[PDB]
Amino acid sequence: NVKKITKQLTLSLKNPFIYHHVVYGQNVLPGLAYIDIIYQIFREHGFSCSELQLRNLSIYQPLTAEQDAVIVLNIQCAEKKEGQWQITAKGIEKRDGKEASEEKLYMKADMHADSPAIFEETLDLSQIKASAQNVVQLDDVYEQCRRQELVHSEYMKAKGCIYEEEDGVLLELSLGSEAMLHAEGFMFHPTLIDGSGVGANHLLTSLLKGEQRLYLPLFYESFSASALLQTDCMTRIKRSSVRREKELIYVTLEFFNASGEKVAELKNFTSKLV
Repeated sequence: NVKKITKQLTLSLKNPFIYHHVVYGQNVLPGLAYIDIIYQIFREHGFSCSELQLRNLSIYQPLTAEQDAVIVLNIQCAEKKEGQWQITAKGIEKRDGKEASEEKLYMKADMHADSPAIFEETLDLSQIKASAQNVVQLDDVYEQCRRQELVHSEYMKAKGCIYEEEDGVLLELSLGSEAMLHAEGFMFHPTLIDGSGVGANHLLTSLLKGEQRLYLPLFYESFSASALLQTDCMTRIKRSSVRREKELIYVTLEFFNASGEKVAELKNFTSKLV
């Protein structure tokens, strides 16, 4: 029924992800929020998350807003071949200040309607905790972010802790009380997904060789999901998936429900040094 889907978003400091996510003092839509954005759009046209695979998402620049400026973000999904959409998100900044500015490319991606997303992997969660060598509370990791001038507050700060071992990390993530109140309308909650990125970056620390400049999202190879991630998740990051190559870091995020079943994966989440 759809060949061309468009959605216009008005992004400003009224948006709680932008207001509560500050990078080198600028309010920024977390790049990991695009997953929710895109899956909302297809859902509105009848697609279940399990029908789709998001592929080759690229971020061209951060989506930033200051003061009262509004970014009017036009998302077009165009069905190039059957079950294959090219997505582009381009925005114009409206203010006063000075009125509408020139159109900028923020993100592009592909969405494939082929293939149902199914996962067989399960985990014995308690076991994994019991075998943990150290537990890091997540507030302490957000403490470190703030020292590197990345500041999540309130709605944007996940709750939980990181279970560390030689082989990887397990992130026990849930919404804070303010975001929890509104979790029901999300598909892949940006706080859960961003928090998982923050956990990944904590496992990358040794490979970072003391570097303090932030790494922002650049590229996602794929995202696939058999169920929504709304209130909580268990995220595993395997050391074998994480690497640094000069200016670029790579990780693979595996999402599990509270019962331990694998329900999503972000493969080769790539970020780039600022």
